Amino acid sequence: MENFVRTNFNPMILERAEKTMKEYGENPQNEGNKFAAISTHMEVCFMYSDFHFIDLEGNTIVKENDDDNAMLKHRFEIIEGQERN
Amino acid sequence: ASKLKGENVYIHIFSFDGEEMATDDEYILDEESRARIKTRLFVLRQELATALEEEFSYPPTFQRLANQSLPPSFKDYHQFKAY
Amino acid sequence: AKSTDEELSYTITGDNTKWNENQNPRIFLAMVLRITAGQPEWFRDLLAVAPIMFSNKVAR
Amino acid sequence: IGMASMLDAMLSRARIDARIDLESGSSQDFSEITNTCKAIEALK
Amino acid sequence: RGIWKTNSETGAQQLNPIDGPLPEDNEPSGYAQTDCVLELIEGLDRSHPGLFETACQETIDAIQQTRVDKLTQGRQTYDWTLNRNQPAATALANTIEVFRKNGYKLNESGRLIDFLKDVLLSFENDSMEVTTHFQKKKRIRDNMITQRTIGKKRVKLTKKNYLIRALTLNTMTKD
RNA sequence: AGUAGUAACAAGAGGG
RNA sequence: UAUACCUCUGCU
Repeated sequence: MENFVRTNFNPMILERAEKTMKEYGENPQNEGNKFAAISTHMEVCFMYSDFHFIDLEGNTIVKENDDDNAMLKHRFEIIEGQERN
Repeated sequence: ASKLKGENVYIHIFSFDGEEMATDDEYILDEESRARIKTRLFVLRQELATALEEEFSYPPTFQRLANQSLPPSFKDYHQFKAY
Repeated sequence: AKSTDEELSYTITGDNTKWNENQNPRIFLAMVLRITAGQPEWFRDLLAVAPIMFSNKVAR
Repeated sequence: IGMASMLDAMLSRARIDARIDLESGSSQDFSEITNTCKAIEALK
Repeated sequence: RGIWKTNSETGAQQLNPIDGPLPEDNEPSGYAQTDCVLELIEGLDRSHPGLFETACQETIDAIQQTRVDKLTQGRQTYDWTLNRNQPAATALANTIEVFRKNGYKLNESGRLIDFLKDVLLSFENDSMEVTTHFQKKKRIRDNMITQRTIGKKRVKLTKKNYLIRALTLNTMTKD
């Protein structure tokens, strides 16, 4: 449901879902199923990639702050959510 | 899989219930995150419980203009179109 | 090639006088409609616009 | 062909170009670029 | 010899000669006949099996695939915004900006037909808001002289006006 | 005056 | 009203 997703998900995922879904012609008011699906699909893409970095030695690590800063690199790149091009 | 065969893309399949299935059951992501995801997806399933075409048409102003344009002995653009 | 040996052939070097002044947008509407006969009505309507806009054209 | 803010398109690439130019190609330059990317993106 | 009628939306003395009386002299005449045209157009269809079919079909794919960009190409167009001729790229950009400043932004999609839709909707909004530019003169001091400078002035046009401006076709002498 | 030819040029606009 | 100057323009 439009209000259910807009209540249970954050502005970034809402805006990203609102973007990515606007391509075929459908919209969250009529086609809620795919809006929520893409929203959740997005949320998982976030949760999967967030907080995960790689060390200079080459080791995999997780952290709280999530601001990279030189000594660490993001382990996963988030392809989904960006523009097709 | 029977669609992504050939290309060696990593497939990870989750579910709202809790079960899980990745490619060859070699889970690259650490356990705490994969658990947290399965928590979020569970909370979503709980919350969810406790909670083509192509068209084009004349608007009035232009429709009247269409009705105006056509030959004499005709009243409507729809009528002339039908004729 | 299509004619017989016992036939005449004349050619006329031709110019139509006042070509544009005597061609009507209403007829263009008739044409565009008849050409599009049997096609989707959104496509039928979309093309029919220009003939109409021309039928109701004003000049500076 | 694209329906998106001209600046967003530039930023999104500005990140990955800056990243992959390091990842598989200095992190202080990378951080400097990402800092700038964010610094701008802050401004409305 | 045609039939005169005043247009509802314009008030223009519109003459209609089609299906009018048949002429009876060799002088130039515009009294064509719809049924006679349709007969020829039909015969043309008859003589070329499925020509109109593929012809339309190609136009369908064209229409569907055509971006708005394609309209920046081509000859100059009369810009109703400025009441002057302008290059297509600008004449379009102006119309889009005005459409945007008013309540029209389907073209934002990025496909010609969506822009093409807006044009038919724009005939509804009776009070169309357009920005004008005019020459004002300021006063400057030197370490005092007049100065020229351009200012902007918002104006709104009536249905009567915008509809006319949209149906307006500019004229020039061919050299 | 002259160019020109179905209407223009023979400077235009500004410091008014 | 006149006379000198000064700036912009040469398909817009």
